[PDB]
Amino acid sequence: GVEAAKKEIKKLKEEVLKKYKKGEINEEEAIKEFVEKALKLVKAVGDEAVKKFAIEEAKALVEEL
Amino acid sequence: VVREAIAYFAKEAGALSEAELEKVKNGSNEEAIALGEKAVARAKALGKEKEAKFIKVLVEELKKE
Repeated sequence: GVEAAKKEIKKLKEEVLKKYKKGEINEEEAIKEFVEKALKLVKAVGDEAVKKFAIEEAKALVEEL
Repeated sequence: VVREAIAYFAKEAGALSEAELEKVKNGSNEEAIALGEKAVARAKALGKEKEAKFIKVLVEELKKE
C-alpha cells in the first residue's frame, strides 16, 4: 500500500546514499539508480501520496549529494 | 510522475516559466522533452548543477517511454 511503498522509497534513498558516501557510485549514478528503482515503486503504487513522497525523497537525495 | 517531477525540479531551480511548467505537465511528449532539455540547460547556467543532473535523467526517462 501507500505506507509500505513510502517505506521502500525512503529505504531505497538511504541505500543509494550509503553506496555514494562509501565511494561505490558517483553522483549521477546515484541519481540514476534512485530514479529507476523509485519509478518502479511509484508505477506499482501510483497513489498521489506515493508520487508526492517520491518527489520529496528525490529532492532530499539531490540536496544531500 | 516523471512530468510532475521535472516540473517540480525546474520550478525549484527556476529553470522554466509558469507557462513552460504547465506545458511540461499537460503538453505533448515532444514538448515535455524539449522543455526539460531547456530546463537542464537553464539550471546548469544558474549553478543548479545537481538539479540539472536530476532533470536530465528524468528527460532520458521520458525519451525511453
